[PDB]
Amino acid sequence: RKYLNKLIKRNSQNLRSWDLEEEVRDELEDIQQSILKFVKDHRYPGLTPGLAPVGLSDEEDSS
Amino acid sequence: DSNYVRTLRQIELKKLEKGAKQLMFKSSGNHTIFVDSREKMNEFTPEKFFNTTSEMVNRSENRLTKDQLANASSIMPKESLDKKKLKKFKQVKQHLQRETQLKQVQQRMDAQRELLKKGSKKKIVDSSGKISFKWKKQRKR
Amino acid sequence: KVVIEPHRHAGVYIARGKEDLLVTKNMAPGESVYGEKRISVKVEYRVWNPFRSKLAAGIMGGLDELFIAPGKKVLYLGAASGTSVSHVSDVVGPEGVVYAVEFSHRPGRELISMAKKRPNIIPIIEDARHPQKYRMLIGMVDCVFADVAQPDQARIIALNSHMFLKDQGGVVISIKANCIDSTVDAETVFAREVQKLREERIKPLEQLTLEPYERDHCIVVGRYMRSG
Amino acid sequence: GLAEKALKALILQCEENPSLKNDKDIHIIINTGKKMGINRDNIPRIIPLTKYKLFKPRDLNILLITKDPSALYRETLTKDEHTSELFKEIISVKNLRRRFKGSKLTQLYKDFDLVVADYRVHHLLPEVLGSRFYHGSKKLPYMIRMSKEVKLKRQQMVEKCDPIYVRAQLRSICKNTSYIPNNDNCLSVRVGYIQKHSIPEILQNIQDTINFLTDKSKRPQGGVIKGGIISIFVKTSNSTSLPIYQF
Amino acid sequence: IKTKKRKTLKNLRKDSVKRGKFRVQLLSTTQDSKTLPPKKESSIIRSKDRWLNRKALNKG
RNA sequence: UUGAGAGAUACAAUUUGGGAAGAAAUUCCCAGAGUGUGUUUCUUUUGCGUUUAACCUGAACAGUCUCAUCGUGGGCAUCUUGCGAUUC
Repeated sequence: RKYLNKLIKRNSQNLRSWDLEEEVRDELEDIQQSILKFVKDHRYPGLTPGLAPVGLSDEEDSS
Repeated sequence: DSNYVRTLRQIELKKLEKGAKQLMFKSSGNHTIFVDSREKMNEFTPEKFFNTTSEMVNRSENRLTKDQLANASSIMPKESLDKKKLKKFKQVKQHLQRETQLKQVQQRMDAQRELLKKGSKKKIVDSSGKISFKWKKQRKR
Repeated sequence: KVVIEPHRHAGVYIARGKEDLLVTKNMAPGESVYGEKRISVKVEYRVWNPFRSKLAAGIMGGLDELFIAPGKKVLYLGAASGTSVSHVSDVVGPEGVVYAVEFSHRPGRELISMAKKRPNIIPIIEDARHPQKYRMLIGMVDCVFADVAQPDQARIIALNSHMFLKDQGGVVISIKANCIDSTVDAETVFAREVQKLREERIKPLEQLTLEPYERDHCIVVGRYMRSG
Repeated sequence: GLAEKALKALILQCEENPSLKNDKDIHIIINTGKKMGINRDNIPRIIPLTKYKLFKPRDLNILLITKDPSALYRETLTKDEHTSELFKEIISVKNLRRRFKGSKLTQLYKDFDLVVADYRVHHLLPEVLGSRFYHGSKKLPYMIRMSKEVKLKRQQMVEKCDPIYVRAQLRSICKNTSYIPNNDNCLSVRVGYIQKHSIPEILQNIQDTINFLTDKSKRPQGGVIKGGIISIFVKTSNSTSLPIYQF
Repeated sequence: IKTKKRKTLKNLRKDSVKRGKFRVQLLSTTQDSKTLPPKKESSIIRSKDRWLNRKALNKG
């Protein structure tokens, strides 16, 4: 039964690989639901380059 | 100004439903199969019932039998077919977001155009600040 | 150019080009009857799209045993202006005669003017609650599909299918909960309708929710045994 | 490798050479093969030092330049007791232009060891604060936010000054070092000090600096050096550029 | 341990499992459908019961 | 803070099942489900306190006269910098 089942699997891999969306499984589902239904400043473009990343030690160390 | 905006809006609306005509929407419903016995209830597997492979079962647009199981003409379709199919969805989405933007644009001068005609106007103000206009109850002859 | 692929149901195909569609082989060449696109690939075809055809949503959602077959007779219950009766003519071929019933006059003028072009379809313009009123036409249609929207869907099937259907035949029915109750859950409506069909010597096979095209709709298929 | 040896001879001569008796800061400079395309603005992007803190903010003279009304900017940060013993003096930008002008910017440079301004009026700074500050990056004006809330399009600016979060920025900005991006390859960062700590402390300060600058992820604050670093050269402000990491 | 015992009773008394996306319902017998009246449902009888026994009239 | 019911499920438990190679075990393409601990949204059981709420309406914007709409002029770039929308 290995000869007939391999031919069925060969036709199955011919269609399922060529009629799917592997990397587009998320975007073509989010856009289909829409069809059927680091701080950024507005005016100063130098906000995100120069700001200090505040850590927990910077909020706690009273020193 | 009101005629031009609705003409662009109805252009994008007609291209939307024309864009929905040749597009494909996959269905994921509650496809349920009734059974007559408890012994067939707990031995059920869709690969057993549809007598086909697992990757063939989950696709709903077609589910071919193993008897019916006995490609790349759109060449390199692993990046060409899925992106171009996504681009038709993207164009319909750009049809929709342009249309609902033109709907909000049209309504904003249509309230302005009806503000100029006649009657006793009265400017009401919402507590959130959204202004509107409520009119007197005068029957225009 | 377009890669073609036959469906699990015979007689209906899927055109897998760069865009994807569900497509049927034409019977009337060079004639669309409500403005539908086509692919000639040779044999000229015709497209479906489920947003106005409630059978097409049942096809696209995945139907296990479409009793509409490419050599079988189909009773179209509720022929809404030939928008899908012309489609089931393309999927059964010139082999079995497809019967269409309707009440209203606006679909009736569209049915007769389109059944002039199509010899597969014969239109009946009489009430579907009275199968004796058109008893002079049908004997054991090979399957029946219903798309009626009058709140006796179970009775209008049990009246027609008890004497116009082949034994061990298939019965299809489109039921929507907005017609019948429109105030409870949809699943309890369809649970009511399958026990309604169970009392009429019909074993319900499959029910499918038609969610992305027709909200609050359904398609029930099943076998019908041992009368008529 | 030999980075410990290079820092050893640099530390030994800087307390011995009469010319190098006064420079107390240590710089590594980076020359790359390709030129990074972003031209030299005057907003210093800062980088963290994940293990060893450089300076704690209670040993540096800190000048803040604020907005023109400057009432609650002055009032809240002086009477919060999170920042009350932190800021040296607070000046509005219009009053800074009017009061400190001429040769008094030199004594403002000498007396006050660090300058920081809000993101509102930092671009207006170099024409009122002088070209003496913009000779390198010793007293380049650093960056602080003030409100911890954003402004969208057509929204009215709601004025707020939270002292705890701006104190945590000065904690986050004095504990480490900063880079200013340049058009050509040669950029210099001031890592470590001669007497704040020692050679193994500077060595991992070097390693955390080159780890952040060569990060191919984390683009807008970190993805500045592209490809690979050709070499790095440790120096003081007046010494020679001692070589390490030849390839 | 009897909390697990009636949990198992709910397991054999259930008649609908959701095999993946698909669902399967068990069909009851024809003799029980014809020779027995249908169940009352809780929404129609409790609407009458707590209306009659509402606290606006001092029952009890 | 209850009595259960219905799930997306986050970790683990051998499985159930189609295909392939596993001579002997594996293991892959996978398709799920079940169980415990999670974490949970909603339905009713539950006791006390409270019979008032919410919205609309009548002749209900306007002598500090108000509202449109087009223009003009000046502020706010240390930024309501202004959408066929309303920056003041």
